Amino acid sequence: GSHMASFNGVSEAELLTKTLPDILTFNLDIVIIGINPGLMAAYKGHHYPGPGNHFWKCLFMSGLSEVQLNHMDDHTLPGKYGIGFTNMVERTTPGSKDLSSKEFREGGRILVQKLQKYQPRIAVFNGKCIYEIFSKEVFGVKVKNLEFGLQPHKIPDTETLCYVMPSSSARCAQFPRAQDKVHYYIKLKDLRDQLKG
DNA sequence: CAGCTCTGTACGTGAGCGATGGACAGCT
DNA sequence: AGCTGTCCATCGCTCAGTACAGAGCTG
Repeated sequence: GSHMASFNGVSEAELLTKTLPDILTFNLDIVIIGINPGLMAAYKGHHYPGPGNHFWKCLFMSGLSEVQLNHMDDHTLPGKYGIGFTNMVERTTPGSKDLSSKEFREGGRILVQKLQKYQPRIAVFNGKCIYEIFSKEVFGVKVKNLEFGLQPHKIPDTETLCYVMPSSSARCAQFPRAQDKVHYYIKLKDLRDQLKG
C-alpha cells in the first residue's frame, strides 16, 4: 500500500502548486542542487524529507554531519556546516520523469546565475540527469560516458567546481541503498577538506 | 555501415501503508 | 468459561533515477 496518509488530508493538486525556497548565502563550501522538489518536500517546506530519501543518512554516514540530521535542520546547514540548497527546476512533481527539456534548460539558466552570484566552493549536482543537461547548456559539452565525481569544468567566471553524485532518491535501483552512495559523499568531504587547506 | 539521438522499459532496497488476526484483559 | 473489543505484530504490498536496447535519423 501507498503512503498518501503521510500527506495528512492535503491533496496532490495542492502540493503541485507549492515550491521549496532556496537556502543560499555567500561563502558556502557546498551547494546541493536537487532536481526539483518532490511531493513530501513541497508538503514540508524542507529539503529531502522523503523517509526513504538517502540524503540525510549519507550526510551522517560520510561524516559531513557529526550526528544524524533530518529535513528540519536544513536552515542550520549554512552556518554550522557551510552547506546550502537549491534545485535545478522550481516546479513540484512526483518524479523527475514529469519534467520537460525546456523546464530543465530554463532551470539551468537560472541556476548558473545563482551560482555566479553566491559562488560556493563546490556546486554539487544531486543527480546525473541534471548535470547531463547543465553541461550541454553551460559548457556546450556532451561526453558519451559522463562519470560521477569531480567534473573538468568550473562555473563560468568563477572558481566554483562541479561535482556529480547519484541522486539521493531511493527510486534509483543502481545504487539501491544509502551505503551504495556514501562513497561519493566521502569523496565530496575529502574534496572540501583539500580546498579548505 | 557507423555513430548519434530519442523513447520506452526494467531494475534493488527499505520505509511505511491498510488488512489481518493473535494475544489478552475486562466483564458477564 | 464465553463473549467481545482494543492493541499491536506481522504480512503483503506500494513506491521514492539510471542504464541501456533498439528504433529512427543522418553523415
